[PDB]
Amino acid sequence: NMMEYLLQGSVLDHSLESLIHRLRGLCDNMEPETFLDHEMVFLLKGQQASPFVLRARRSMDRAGAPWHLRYLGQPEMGDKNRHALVRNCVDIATSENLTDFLMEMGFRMDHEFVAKGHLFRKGIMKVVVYKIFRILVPGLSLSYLVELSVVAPAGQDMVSDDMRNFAEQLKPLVHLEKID
Amino acid sequence: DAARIGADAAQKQIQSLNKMCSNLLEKISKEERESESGGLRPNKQTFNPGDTNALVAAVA
Repeated sequence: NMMEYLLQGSVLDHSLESLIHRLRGLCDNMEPETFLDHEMVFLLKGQQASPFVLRARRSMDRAGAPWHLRYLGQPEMGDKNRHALVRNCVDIATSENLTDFLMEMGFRMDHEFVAKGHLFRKGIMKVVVYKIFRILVPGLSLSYLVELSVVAPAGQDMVSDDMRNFAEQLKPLVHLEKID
Repeated sequence: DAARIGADAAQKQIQSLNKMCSNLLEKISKEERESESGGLRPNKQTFNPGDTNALVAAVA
């Protein structure tokens, strides 16, 4: 039923102020904040030959927040000049229940990654800046990521033009686009 | 009088000295213009999203 319009964003590692101040100023929110979490992709597909990803992104800096998981894949060919995303389906989880259910039903951890950066929001949009590290479980590619994403029901792709205009607003700093 | 003072230092020598000073000033100005003409363009610098885009994270 629901859908998504997640757009990919990649800025140089040194260009940080021109992004943080512009996003804090143009139109995001009042009183911004940050975050920290690590993702755990999984896959359980024996004969179907379609590994379904289950990102159990748990916020390590959160006070027992649920392991909000999302399923994304199979980008729909809409050709609406949008972020070229697919339908999304969020799913909350309990404390250590994601790993528990992954072990019960049977899953294979494809990889593990951690993220850390600042947070931003919008009206019907959402942009996030963070940095990915490559380290063991106890604790980088030198490239930040602007996570301009939209998650909403199908509707009529009205938010696509708004997201395109918002990206054109931040054109002097970055240049968002789709991905394969 | 047409010079108000002197005979050898009259309007002739005054005009000669003024022309010499004007030639020196014009040479200085031409040198300054030739030195300033070297400016090609205000080449600023910004982020490089062209590489990090393909280098962005993925399922890999």
